[PDB]
Amino acid sequence: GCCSHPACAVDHPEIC
Amino acid sequence: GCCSHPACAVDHPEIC
Amino acid sequence: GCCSHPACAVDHPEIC
Amino acid sequence: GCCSHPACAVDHPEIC
Amino acid sequence: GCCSHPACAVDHPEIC
Amino acid sequence: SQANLMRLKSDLFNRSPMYPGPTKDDPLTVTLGFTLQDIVKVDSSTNEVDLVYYEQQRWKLNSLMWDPNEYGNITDFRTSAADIWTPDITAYSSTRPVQVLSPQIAVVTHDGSVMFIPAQRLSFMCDPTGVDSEEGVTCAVKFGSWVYSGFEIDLKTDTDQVDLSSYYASSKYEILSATQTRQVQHYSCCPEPYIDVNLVVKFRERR
Amino acid sequence: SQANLMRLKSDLFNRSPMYPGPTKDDPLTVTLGFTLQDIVKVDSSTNEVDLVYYEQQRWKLNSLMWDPNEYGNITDFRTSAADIWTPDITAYSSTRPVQVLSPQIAVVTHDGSVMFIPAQRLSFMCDPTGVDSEEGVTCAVKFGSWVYSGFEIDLKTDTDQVDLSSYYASSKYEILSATQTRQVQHYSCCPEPYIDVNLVVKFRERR
Amino acid sequence: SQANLMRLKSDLFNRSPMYPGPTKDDPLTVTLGFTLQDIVKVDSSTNEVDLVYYEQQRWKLNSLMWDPNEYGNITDFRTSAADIWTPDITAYSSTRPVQVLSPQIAVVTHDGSVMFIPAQRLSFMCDPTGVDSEEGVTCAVKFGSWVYSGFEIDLKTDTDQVDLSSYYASSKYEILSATQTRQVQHYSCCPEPYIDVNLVVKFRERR
Amino acid sequence: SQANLMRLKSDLFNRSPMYPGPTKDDPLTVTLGFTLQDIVKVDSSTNEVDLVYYEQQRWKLNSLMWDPNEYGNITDFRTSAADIWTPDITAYSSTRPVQVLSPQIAVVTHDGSVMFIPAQRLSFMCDPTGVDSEEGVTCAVKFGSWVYSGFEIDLKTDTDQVDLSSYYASSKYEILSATQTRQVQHYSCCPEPYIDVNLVVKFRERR
Amino acid sequence: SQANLMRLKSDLFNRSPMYPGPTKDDPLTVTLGFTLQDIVKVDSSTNEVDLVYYEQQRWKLNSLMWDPNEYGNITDFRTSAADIWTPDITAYSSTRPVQVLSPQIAVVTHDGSVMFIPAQRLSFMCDPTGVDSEEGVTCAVKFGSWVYSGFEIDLKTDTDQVDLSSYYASSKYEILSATQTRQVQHYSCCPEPYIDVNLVVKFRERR
Repeated sequence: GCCSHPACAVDHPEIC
Repeated sequence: GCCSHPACAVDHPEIC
Repeated sequence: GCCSHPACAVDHPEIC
Repeated sequence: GCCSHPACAVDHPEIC
Repeated sequence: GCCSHPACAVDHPEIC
Repeated sequence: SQANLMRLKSDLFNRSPMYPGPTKDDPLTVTLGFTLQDIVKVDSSTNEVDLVYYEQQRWKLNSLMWDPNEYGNITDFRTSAADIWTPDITAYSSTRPVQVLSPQIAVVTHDGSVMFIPAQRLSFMCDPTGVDSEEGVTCAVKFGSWVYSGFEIDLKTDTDQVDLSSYYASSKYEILSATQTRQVQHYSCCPEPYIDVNLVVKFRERR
Repeated sequence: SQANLMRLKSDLFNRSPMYPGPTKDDPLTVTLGFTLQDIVKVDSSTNEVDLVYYEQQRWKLNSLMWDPNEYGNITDFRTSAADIWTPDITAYSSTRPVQVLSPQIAVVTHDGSVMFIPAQRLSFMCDPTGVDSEEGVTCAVKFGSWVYSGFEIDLKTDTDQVDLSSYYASSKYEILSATQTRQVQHYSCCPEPYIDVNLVVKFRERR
Repeated sequence: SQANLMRLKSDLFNRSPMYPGPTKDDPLTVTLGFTLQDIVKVDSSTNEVDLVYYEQQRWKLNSLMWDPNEYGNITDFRTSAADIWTPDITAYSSTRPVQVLSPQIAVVTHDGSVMFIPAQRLSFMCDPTGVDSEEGVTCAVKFGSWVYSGFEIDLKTDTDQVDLSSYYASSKYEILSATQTRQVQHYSCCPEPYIDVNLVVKFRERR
Repeated sequence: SQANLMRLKSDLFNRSPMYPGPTKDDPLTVTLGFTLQDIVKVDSSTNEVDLVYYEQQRWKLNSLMWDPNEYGNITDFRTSAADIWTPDITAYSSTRPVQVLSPQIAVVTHDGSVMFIPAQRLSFMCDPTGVDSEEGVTCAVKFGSWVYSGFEIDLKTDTDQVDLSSYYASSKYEILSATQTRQVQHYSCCPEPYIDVNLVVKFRERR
Repeated sequence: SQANLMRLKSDLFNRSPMYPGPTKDDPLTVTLGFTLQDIVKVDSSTNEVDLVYYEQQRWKLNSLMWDPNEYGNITDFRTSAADIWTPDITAYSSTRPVQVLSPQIAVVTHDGSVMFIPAQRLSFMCDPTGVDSEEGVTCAVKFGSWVYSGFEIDLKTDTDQVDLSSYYASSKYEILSATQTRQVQHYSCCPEPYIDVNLVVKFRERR
């Protein structure tokens, strides 16, 4: 559920 | 007249 | 048509 | 008086 | 009751 | 050739002074066209109505000409309109400051031509009474230069029909007609033409 | 051609320091004129009323003089109002910050005269009770300098009648009269004249 | 070592001119994905709906490459979104200019990668009538470039499912479905693709 | 003449470093005085009331001194308040950001003293219950420095009576009393004075 | 001695490149604390609640250290928060952009720690249903970095009780509890801690 919180999406273009 | 439309008033301080 | 969506009209002043 | 209008009040810091 | 008024809080990081 | 476009933008913008505006011996022609997108709100308590439209403006500066061969055969480019001079074209009966809804980015061609289409939301003076009707109401707003007369800036329309092909299908108001008529005003006082484009729209709520 | 106007603009704005404002020993007189365009909204729960008008401001600066011989016979030009010093004529009983509806571009002519016409929307203190009636109500708002006395800024009106020839015909309020009266006020404490222009307008809703 | 990163920020941004935008001889691909957060307000008298959402956009540009061991192993960093070129993804049926709820900070990677996720609240055209039924309403607003065609900016969506895992649990509206589908458009006049991504959402009041 | 004032503006503003603010070893005293102009709006559903007032502030800086004989007998001048350091007197119980109603233009004298009178509209916390009564409500808001304590900024009032002599005669509320008192505050923990000015105003409708 | 603080301000801000933000190799710890002042407005038609609070944020940086003996025994100073790098804490469920109620001025001490307390008004998602029961309602907002994960910015609260000793006695809603609890959240995909401080407030209309 990473792609819903922006601090996560930016650290992981690998996934999101 | 002329003195009601500012594009006219500035070109004619003689008048407005 | 084209002249209704601005990304089209700027690429075609020929028409719009 | 004078101290109620700002254009007057700054000219007279003596009073206002 | 210093820590609720920001002028007091900044002078005193020890406490607030 | 990204280098080549770096080079042309740099030869046209930090090189020469700001173009200082049209004058009477080097006049200029601004072409206007409106595509109307929605009547969002009418207000019966103030007689002001709110529009969303794209205002397409076009002109041509010799100060922006260039030869494509000298700049890698390139023919146009995009720039923030803040990098370029823009015309003075204002709504004459506006009732609050306009809201720009889109980026403001111009297109320039090697011809020296500029196109610029900001989307705007405008409130303007208009009595709505009769919008509840079959017959509808008619509103008008004029656009024109605010400091230049007809002797330095000319206005022109490519067509008299406002483009409605992107108007909101579920608006609260139907459009019965929409016109772009440019008009001339002379006065007794003075030779000079005073030029405007008159936006005329007849509309109705939905039955 | 354009070179000549780039050249005179460059000699007037890049060379000299900024004009530092009028003093007792070199004062200045500003002439005011209002063109009233619509009484937009009245609010009985707070007694504030909203106006849209043109304010014609005009003054003369020696530092903006120039000789046309030197500049290809050029006699006037338009420029951004940010490029020149402008007066601090401000509404004295406004209730919100004023909204500019137009470009702010002044015209400068070789004698050093500048005319400047911002279209504005203003909220100011006015009790409306009685707008219903056939008498109408009367509102007044004074304009004047906010820091300069009469010894440094003089105000002057060319007419006492507010120009109503472009009032929105189908507004929500009928204009019955509109005057721009110039007023001087002294105080006991103090030598200085204090000058303001009193805009008084009498109006009622349509019927 | 902050030193190693300050040196790389200076070597990418200070002494080369800013990237001049996509061209046709080097186009670019922007990927959009919406995390929808709340249907805040619906207005039946104007047919406008207000959305609060995160718009995550990602594109790629050569002017941002470096290899990490030449700057002490760094492969990503964050910078102000103003320090770098951004695409001009704008809603096409917006009615008020967007307000950002979030900081505008991008993260950029050694391969040249930028990702940027602004939170925004958007007003856009949508007819709500029928929202308080069990069926619901559907609204659509498309996003896309405002000045570039498909030959210069192409859009991709990573999924067709907008992320609903962060919708406000106690909102005033259920969401039934919500899509981010890419659409391409030709016109007869013209070869070029015009590409946008359409956000479609089906929602209803909360029983 | 003006040459002499341009020269005095130049010798004070670019040729010196920014004033860094008062310290403990050089405290500073700003004197406050309020002239209340109108209670515009009461909001009983939220307990916030909106004021229009003049805030007259005055302080003395040694960095603004000059000898009149060396600048053509000039003894005072005005400059935009952006050109000089200003104190950080803030409303403590405000609920919106204040709106500036006037130009912000200060007067500074050869003494190094500065007077600055911005007109503001402020919304702040107040329970209006009891206004419809004949004894009315009384509201209060405190002003003071927001980061400096009493040891660096002291506040002072020249009088404890708020100046009402230009209160709007046909406003929606009347004032029974209006006082501006300085307050000292010590805490259990701490050495420093905490200084504020408490303006408490007692008001009622018009019946 | 102000010469000594101008010299120190000039040496910390003019000499050096701006701190480029925290990294995984050199992380940073921000301490947050909320002082709650008023629940100003709730509306059940949109489930938005408006708070006015001071959020005290505090962090320490090596690049802002200085030795007092090399600067005339100076220990701390005030600077506008624009002069320094500031963190990215942001409300995660905001609905309109926050309104700053206070000056934005930080104070920095010789160890390099900086404290900064902006007063704010925030609208955020909260369903008020039950506010005039007695059980009251509970609302929550999380704040955190908008881009930096736990490995680069840590959050920490010195107390878990939101400071109410300055809550408006006569507001129209009243706080039953108010807590600032720090939370960490991991997800499977990803090593990194993602951390927030969660503001929970329980409130009710006047009994």
